[PDB]
Amino acid sequence: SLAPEDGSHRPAAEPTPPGAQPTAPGSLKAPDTRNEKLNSLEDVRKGSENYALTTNQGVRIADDQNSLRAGSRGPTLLEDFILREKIAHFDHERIPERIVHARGSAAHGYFQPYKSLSDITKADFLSDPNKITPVFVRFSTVQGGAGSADTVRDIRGFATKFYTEEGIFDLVGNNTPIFFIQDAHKFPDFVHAVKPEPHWAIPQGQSAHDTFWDYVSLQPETLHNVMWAMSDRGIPRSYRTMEGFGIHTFRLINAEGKATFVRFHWKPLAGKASLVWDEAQKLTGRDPDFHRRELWEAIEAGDFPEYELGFQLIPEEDEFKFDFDLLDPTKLIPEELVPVQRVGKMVLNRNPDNFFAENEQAAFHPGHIVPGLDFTNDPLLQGRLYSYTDTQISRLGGPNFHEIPINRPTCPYHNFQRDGMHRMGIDTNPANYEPNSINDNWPRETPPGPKRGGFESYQERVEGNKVRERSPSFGEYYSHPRLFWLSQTPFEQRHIVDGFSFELSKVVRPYIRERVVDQLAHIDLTLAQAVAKNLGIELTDDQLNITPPPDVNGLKKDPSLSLYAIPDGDVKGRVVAILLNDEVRSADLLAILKALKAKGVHAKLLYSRMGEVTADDGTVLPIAATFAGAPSLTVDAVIVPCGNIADIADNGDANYYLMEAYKHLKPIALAGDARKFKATIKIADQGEEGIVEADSADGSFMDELLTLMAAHRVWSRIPKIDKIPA
Amino acid sequence: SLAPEDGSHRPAAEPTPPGAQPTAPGSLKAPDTRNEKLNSLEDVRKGSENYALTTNQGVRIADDQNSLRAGSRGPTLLEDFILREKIAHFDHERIPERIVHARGSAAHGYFQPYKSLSDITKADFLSDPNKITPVFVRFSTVQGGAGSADTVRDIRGFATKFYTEEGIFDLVGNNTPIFFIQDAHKFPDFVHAVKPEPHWAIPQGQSAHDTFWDYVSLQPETLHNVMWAMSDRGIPRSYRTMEGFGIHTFRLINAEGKATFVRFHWKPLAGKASLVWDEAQKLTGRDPDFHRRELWEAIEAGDFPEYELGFQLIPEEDEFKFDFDLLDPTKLIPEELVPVQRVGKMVLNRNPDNFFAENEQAAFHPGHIVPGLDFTNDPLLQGRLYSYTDTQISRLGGPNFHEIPINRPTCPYHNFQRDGMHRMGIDTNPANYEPNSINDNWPRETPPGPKRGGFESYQERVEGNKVRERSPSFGEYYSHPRLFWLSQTPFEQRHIVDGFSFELSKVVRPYIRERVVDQLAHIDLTLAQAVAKNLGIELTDDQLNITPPPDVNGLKKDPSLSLYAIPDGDVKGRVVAILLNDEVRSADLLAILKALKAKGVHAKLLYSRMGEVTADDGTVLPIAATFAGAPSLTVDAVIVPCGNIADIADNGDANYYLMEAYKHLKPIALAGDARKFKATIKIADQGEEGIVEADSADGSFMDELLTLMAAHRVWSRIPKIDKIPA
Ligand code: HEM
Ligand code: HEM
Repeated sequence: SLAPEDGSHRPAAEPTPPGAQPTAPGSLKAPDTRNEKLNSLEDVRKGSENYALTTNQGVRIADDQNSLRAGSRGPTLLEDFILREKIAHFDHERIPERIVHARGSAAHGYFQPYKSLSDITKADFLSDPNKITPVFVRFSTVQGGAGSADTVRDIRGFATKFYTEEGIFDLVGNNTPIFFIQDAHKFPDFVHAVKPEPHWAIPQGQSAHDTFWDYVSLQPETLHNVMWAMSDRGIPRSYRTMEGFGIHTFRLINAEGKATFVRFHWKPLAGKASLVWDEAQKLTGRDPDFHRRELWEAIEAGDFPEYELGFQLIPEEDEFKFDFDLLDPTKLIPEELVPVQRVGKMVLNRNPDNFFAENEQAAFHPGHIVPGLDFTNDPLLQGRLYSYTDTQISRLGGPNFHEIPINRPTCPYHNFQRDGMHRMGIDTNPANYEPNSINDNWPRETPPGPKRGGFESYQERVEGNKVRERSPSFGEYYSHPRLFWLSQTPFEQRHIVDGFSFELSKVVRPYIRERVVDQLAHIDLTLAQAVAKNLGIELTDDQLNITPPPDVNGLKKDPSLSLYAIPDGDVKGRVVAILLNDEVRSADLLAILKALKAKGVHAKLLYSRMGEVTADDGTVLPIAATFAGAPSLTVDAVIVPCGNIADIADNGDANYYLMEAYKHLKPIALAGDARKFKATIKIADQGEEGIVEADSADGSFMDELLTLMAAHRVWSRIPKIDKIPA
Repeated sequence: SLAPEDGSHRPAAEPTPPGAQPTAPGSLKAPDTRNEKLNSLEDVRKGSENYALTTNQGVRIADDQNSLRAGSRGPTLLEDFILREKIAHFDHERIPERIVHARGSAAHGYFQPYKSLSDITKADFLSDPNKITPVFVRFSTVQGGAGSADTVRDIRGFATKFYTEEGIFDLVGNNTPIFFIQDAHKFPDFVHAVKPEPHWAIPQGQSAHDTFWDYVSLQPETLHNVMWAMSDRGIPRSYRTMEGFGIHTFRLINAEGKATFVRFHWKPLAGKASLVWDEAQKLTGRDPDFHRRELWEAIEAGDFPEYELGFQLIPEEDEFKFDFDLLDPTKLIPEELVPVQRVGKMVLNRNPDNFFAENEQAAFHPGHIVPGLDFTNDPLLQGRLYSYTDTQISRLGGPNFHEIPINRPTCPYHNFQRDGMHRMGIDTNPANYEPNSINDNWPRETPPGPKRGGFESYQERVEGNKVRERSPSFGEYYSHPRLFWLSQTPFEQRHIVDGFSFELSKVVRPYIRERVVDQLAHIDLTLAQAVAKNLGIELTDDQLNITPPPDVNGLKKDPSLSLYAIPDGDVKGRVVAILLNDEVRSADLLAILKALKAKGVHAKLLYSRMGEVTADDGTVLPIAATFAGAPSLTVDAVIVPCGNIADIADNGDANYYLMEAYKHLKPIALAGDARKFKATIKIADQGEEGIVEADSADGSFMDELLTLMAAHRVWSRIPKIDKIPA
């Protein structure tokens, strides 16, 4: 026995707040959390306690510390079959990462609709409010490798596998409502442009390099999703606090055969929230696993990620009623024109057991639809349908990837396909072809119908010649970027200007910067001028005279495009740092922890060393991390309770911790003699909105802090932060 | 006509300093730098200019912007074989990364010995000072993925493929002289323990987590290489400023058949230099590609990485004359006991053309030796011999990986091996077996001999029973950790204590931290007390009374084990940030820039925006980056010239630039009114060692700065920095 006698090696199998217990595989942390898919994986879960160590052939091993050798200082012998199996398996551990979205984090959960949608769709998972569909969801960045950092500036993926009773449906979306390009033929060009450059394989996780901006300057259709990327949408706080979108128009098909166009939305019930760029960039260094960690720890705490599925629905007869093409995936459908109808709720409530087996090997593909859905001719969706099956057979080693446990349907699947590498299913059917008489033609085709029917495509009319040509209706590139720009708050605009300015400053060939600023002048002259000033570029008179693009169907703005213009804050699952001293005022700590607990906000107790400190009343406080070990970047607000403030008053790291949190617009709360830290961040005696201060930490102090936290950041401080050296 | 008319898109094909021109493929940047391997790759180099765009079957493409569809808003057709080939290739771009050392950066170069070594080895590449051997070198970290960050705390790999006239020799070493474990059977255990933990796949690029320190606390053989990783050896400034080691004792065999034991070394001719931890961790966020970038741009500037190969040589009769076993890879051979004899010089002077083709697909394996070398029974080396071929056939898709152009020998290769995936060579031999008469038995075996002979193993005597048993001679774990600790300067010892303290602070189970501190108490009580103090742990009286381990062969230190105890600084290829203002004193800038140029030190001119500023006298100064764009993390020293200081005096980024550089112990030089920045970093009016200050940048100001730069960092400043909020 190498475990400690006290049992402290094993985390409690109950919900616990971040940092309170070591994290664990999902089935051991939350063994009572079940759904049909989770249960179905029991055939392949493998335990360990009380079992002997063996080879993969079942032979017990006596000595797992040594190779077999001729004498104990002799050569290793070829007959050591136990060493060679162990080292061969290790030698073959890695598989290819995904070509894009290689970096991602996943969890299990469940979905149910609010009401039956049978009037618009015959899909079975949308038919009954009390029929629950398991899901597995992977969130991702796009450009970086599987070992890249989480809080980069990038688009994020949001892929949901729904294990329905009529097949797997994969809704493979991103966190912005449009993509960069119009036709899948260009996907390798765009991805190669954004990815590390091919001579030296730099930069990882960043679009701030010449080839990406070269492509953008030469392909104005990219500008819309570039605007989203350069805004704070490119730097979410958490995968719990971003939107999701399917991007393409799809179809819903009901039992009477009617097609309705649909775009898919996920609304985060925790609200929309993003980092600021200096925080995000520094956090890729202090904790490159911040989003993976925060997601796993939110589910271990019971702060399950919840999202509302929503549909924008457009009747068939209204296909051409907008000033943009519904099938153009560089155009969004403004919610002021077509509202999102609430459809159902998805809750992620258990982490996987083994990241490689369940997350790395999962395969999501947007051609996996079910009866009641269909595609459209969007030319980027069309080409996606070829790529996901093709790449998943390369990455997962052959055509039986649907038999890898995470990807298996929970509903029946039977057909005449056979063989392939690592075939697990042993078919007993005498026939491997149809039509057959020798098995009375089973398994059999099923006619389409209202429920449980075979799939039939909606009989869309196709009229045209065989052409490689872009629809002229797709040839407008600046109106949607402008609508997005005008819908942002002033601080969000400033952050967009700063994102383009920072990125193009890293473009070494100056003419590319100039060409991008010329594109920006076709969107908005105020944006283009503000970027140009930061680049040392002066717009020409012709640039100053470019006519702005038209409004989008009369809209001058749509506030649903902003992260912050409409309040939607939720503090449950956020975290505060509490900076301890060696004689903390216990009464402050009581009041602080009670008010945080009432709102579901977690706390991390920090100090200048690890171990414990004792409060004024004898209470022994364990320290979660040092001020340098868990920087302000990792929390949403900072509280300094009273005590022996002289202990930490001259500590550089405690002072910096407040300066960094202040620069990054976080609420700060100072009780009693902790108000002496007002001098590090230059707060006048009268106080400042976003700094909470009082003689002690009481009801009123904590309510004011929590109100600031519900607004996420203190935007009004922005003019005060350029002078702080942090 | 998408290129600019001024031709500024294309970098000059001449050596240029970092940042001055976009980087490019080696054969375009330095077409006239040649060696036999680089010439032999011409058969597969593919150009582009003036050629038509084609499918891989040579069919010209007319429209690479669109898929083929029935109507320009219609569905994509299956007959579009141009789209399908392009998206199929994209879908299968990735291959598995290396199981370990997945993150690496490589270059081409050449090796020449200083004199013939025919007395001690018949290896042909060491036989003649005029014999030049091409090399390809890959430097790497160990734990993180290919998309992880460069300036992590980790061991570094240093692998050299020598393309000799008698076969490929791969010298596959690391940047510390020992490894963590003694027997290859344990390598999957140790690697699994340091790699991201299996439930959640965190943390990337870090050993600061519970499973690593759990394994270390239960396997004290790891403590010697852990000491090296916790020292600043774990965070090199550049691959140019670290040492290399083969680790194992190997053999040299001369023409008379005499075996000499050898351990291999590489000495960096640029000196040894490392970062400090807060700088390295931050730099993983601000530039995760910093080491890859620095190596590439050193080569493009002519600052070619140079290393001296050196041998520690032990006669066969002296195998048992040390307190440690020569075959134990957790033990070093102190240079005070066995000096390194200089053997030759390697210069890396050309970057690859295509990172994937040449770096990602390169395969190095320490079983690739040539006649004149041999192995020993080191039980870690013996198990490596199985792993490398096994893993490379999985990673590179089959057993013909030696036909991938970068891995091909430059000498002849002919045998009776056939077929396999991806077979390039078309064999015309009538026979595919020997002995044969049908091809007169060619190709033929060759007897061993002094030159151009066949390989024969040295006939070492083996005697013992078949056992899975560790040699008792390997059962000593604390003397070499202690020798290392006692050989470090006081500031190096502080940084070791801070490394263990930071890492064990991130171990969530406190009993593991206690167990590690108990192991430190077996190495050195001062080390163990200082780490325990930072963890809030008190040593027991039993721990206070553990007797230290013995000295190693009478040594109580060996200064060659320190980075800094013996000055070896070289400033060429280093870089200085120059913080501009909008009216710089041009005389200061003339003096600063030409002084740096004379010593081969590069400069980056920084400001608060991109573009230009104008000096007092009209000189137009182009700006390389903003203060936030190119943080002090990325430079070795900071110079602030006189001029209009009020322009930048209240710029929080300019101030913080100097605070970060000051905290990280970098030299800082302030001319004229730039001395007003003394107050930002709290420098006495009377000044302090490490801050250069004068009325102007003339006289001795640049010599004083350059002297500071040759000592790397200002260690005496360490007690001054805990107080600084930065
Ligand atoms: C609306 C535009 C797109 C969206 C929203 C989208 C979204 C995503 C997401 C979220 C993933 C990762 C799924 C996971 O977590 O495993 C992914 C993977 C992938 N995507 Fe797409 N993507 C789009 C366009 C395309 C296009 C145009 C192509 C190629 C024609 C493509 C090819 C791929 C490939 C090859 C993978 C890797 C899939 C795997 O290995 O399993 N994507 N995409
Ligand atoms: C002295 C101890 C060792 C040193 C110095 C060492 C050094 C290295 C280096 C430098 C690389 C990267 C080569 C490159 O740049 O591609 C590498 C890769 C590798 N090492 Fe070792 N290694 C050690 C021990 C081991 C052991 C004990 C095993 C297994 C028994 C092992 C298995 C591997 C594997 C599987 C790879 C990836 C090779 C590839 O995919 O091409 N290593 N090692």
